[PDB]
Amino acid sequence: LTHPTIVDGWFREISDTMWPGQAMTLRVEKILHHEKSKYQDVLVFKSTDYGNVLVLDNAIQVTERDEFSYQEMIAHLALNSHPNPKKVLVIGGGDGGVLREIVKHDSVQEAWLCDIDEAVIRVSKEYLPEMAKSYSHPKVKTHIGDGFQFLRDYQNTFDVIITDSSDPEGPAASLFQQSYFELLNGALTEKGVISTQAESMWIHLPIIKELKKACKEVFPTVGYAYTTIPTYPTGQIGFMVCSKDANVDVTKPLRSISEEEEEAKYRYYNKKVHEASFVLPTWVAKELD
Amino acid sequence: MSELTHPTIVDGWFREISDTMWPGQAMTLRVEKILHHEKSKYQDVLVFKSTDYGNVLVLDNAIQVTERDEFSYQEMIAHLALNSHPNPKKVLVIGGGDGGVLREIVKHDSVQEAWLCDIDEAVIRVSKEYLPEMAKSYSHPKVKTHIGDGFQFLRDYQNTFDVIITDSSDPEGASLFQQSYFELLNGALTEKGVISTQAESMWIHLPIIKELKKACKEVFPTVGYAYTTIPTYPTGQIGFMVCSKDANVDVTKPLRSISEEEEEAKYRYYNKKVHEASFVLPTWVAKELDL
Repeated sequence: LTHPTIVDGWFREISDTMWPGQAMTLRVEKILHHEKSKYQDVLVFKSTDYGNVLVLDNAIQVTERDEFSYQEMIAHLALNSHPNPKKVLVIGGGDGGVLREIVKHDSVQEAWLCDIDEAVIRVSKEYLPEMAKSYSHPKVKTHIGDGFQFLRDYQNTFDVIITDSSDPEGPAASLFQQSYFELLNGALTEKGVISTQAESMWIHLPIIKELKKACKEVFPTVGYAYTTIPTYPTGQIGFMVCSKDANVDVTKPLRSISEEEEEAKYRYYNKKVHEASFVLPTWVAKELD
Repeated sequence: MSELTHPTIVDGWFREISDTMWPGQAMTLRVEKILHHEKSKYQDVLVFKSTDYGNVLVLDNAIQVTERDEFSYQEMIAHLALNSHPNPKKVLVIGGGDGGVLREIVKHDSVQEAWLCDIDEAVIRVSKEYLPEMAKSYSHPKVKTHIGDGFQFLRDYQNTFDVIITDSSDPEGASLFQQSYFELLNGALTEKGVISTQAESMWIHLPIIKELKKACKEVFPTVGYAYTTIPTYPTGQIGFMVCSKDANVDVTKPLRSISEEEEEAKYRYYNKKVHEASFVLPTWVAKELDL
């Protein structure tokens, strides 16, 4: 097989808008799958050093080697900021990774996925088995469809909502951030928590500042956290973590487990990392104050 | 060929490649113009203007600094060490040819002398021309430079330095970070002396970090591993060993600090909270480094 992103045995992800003037490249052992779904270009290749790689519309989504950092941080930052999460939703979690993290929490009764593209779920089951094993968990429920319409049908339903979806970055996304957070707010229960993929503070601090402002218009409790991902450009990405409960501090874990069971359950997240992930470099902290 | 050319730059992009040290991945930077290329007695020296990260210094095909993001490394390697000493007056940097670490060192009032020892005059000369916001430190009155190999320098200055920072063009790397290198540093330090050394990224070289930590613990009673994020380095980060000869200091929490207002005036990455956070490691790393 061939793919435009793969030349002379190396995958390259480039974006003049997302990451101006820098790229990430990964050595390709073999292309495993390429299809055009009803929604997007779907590429899977086996990399030589990071396991299988899922690429959607030419942007890396996960590699098997380092996916756990993102999945764990976006999920457990939010779940451990709710006193007793019973119904949880991930929007855009087709690869199964966030669902895998959700069902680690015993209190959870239902782990919902809302994703638009069945093709992503199908290829993740075949090529990302350590992520998509979550689909065999009894608590997992999958809705195929538009996330925005699901949220209207399920007002005051979810204790935690996780948006596992690239932060749109144009002037259109900028103006509609607040509208999207208000949509999430309506689907949350009274102390509901959200975590949303944001941006890397090294390259898009102005977008993060905008996201923080939009979040504060909707939620009384707003924080920005980040995690490191060696295959993502700049090497990290951030998350907005917000709660409808004015009384919670999302920057210190409301709930935690013993260090022994953290070591059995998590490879990146723990109660100390939870706090450290909101500790930002001086120039970022000052700009977001 | 009237235009400058370099094997690391293909079709207008610099590629950060090493089949040995980060196999199968390469960060790349778009090049505006190649500015300088020479071969010194010791290494290949390349400078280019990137389109989005300013000027870039590359040594033996490995990126060293870009003007846009160099402050993360320089601040963290310097201030993690300096703020772990109660009153550092004489400081040494080994291999800090770009001048960035010196620039951070001289921000501390207590420092009276900031020595640099580098083998390669070429790096200093090129840095003064192409990295002005780093090499401005060379004109600071506290700064003294010695051109030469750091072993003979350290052997000649025992019980002399309160802090020694090792900033080589690669984390060794010429991986002379055996226990004997740390013993040599131990002797050049004063009785509560502190070292910081470039280590490895925990995403790709955790077994080397564990070995480095064991070797440091053979020499120093107080040893910690911290990291910082660098958007143009492989994996986007690198770690540091921070050690003290004083068993009664905790390097993982800042012994000394300045007010938050002064921090915002002087530092762009480091601060007293980041100091503590930089030793908080992801679970798989922390578990392995406590083993």
